[PDB]
Amino acid sequence: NEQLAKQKGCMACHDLKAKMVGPAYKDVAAKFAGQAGAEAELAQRIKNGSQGVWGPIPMPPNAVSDDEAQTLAKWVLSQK
Amino acid sequence: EDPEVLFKNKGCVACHAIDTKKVGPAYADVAKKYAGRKDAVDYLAGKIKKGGSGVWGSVPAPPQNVTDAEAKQLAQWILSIK
Ligand code: HEC
Ligand code: HEC
Repeated sequence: NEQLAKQKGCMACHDLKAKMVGPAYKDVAAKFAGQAGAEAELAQRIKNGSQGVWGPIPMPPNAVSDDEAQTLAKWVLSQK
Repeated sequence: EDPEVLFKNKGCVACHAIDTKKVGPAYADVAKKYAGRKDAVDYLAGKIKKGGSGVWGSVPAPPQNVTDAEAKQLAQWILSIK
């Protein structure tokens, strides 16, 4: 069971559920830390889509305003 | 709006987590690979205890400090996950 697996250290290297289709936000934030233009860039990619950065599967556009996109971009980039 | 809320209501949550993936396969993916295979528990219990590499990548799994009975219990649990 989960408790035994936690106890024995297994969860340091394993999760229960498969990786999600897109990149983890801590990885996105770390890639862009200290990079000029990152909030703009990500806002654009959240709004308009992205492929080829993290894998073969595209992110489709999301229907967000330049405000919702900026908000989310800032929050993503703060994940540490 | 709060970002943790937009994360939820625009569907971002469906595709992104905060934390990075761990190095080994997810237990639900193990369960899927080995489903219906007669000797899967015994195979996994040995791997769990002794470690090994090559099945999921080049990264070797280290041996673990489990009894053979605990290794079997963990095997059975992992296979259970759907
Ligand atoms: C705590 C006792 C556990 C348990 C229950 C499991 N592990 Fe690991 N694991 C790691 C890596 C890199 C792999 C891939 C190895 C390969 O490519 O062959 C695995 C694999 C597994 C499996 C699947 C084995 C298979 O042959 O299909 C299973 C069932 C599994 N593990 C269970 C990495 C690690 C660790 C990194 C330091 C640690 C700790 C553990 N695993 C611990 C456990
Ligand atoms: C709801 C509005 C969101 C927000 C805030 C983000 N996503 Fe996604 N996303 C997905 C996939 C597969 C990728 C990788 C694409 C590639 O490999 O190029 C991404 C990528 C991202 C990023 C990083 C972009 C960059 O240029 O590095 C960011 C910040 C991001 N997303 C945020 C997959 C999906 C989804 C699957 C259907 C959905 C829904 C979302 N993402 C939604 C959002």
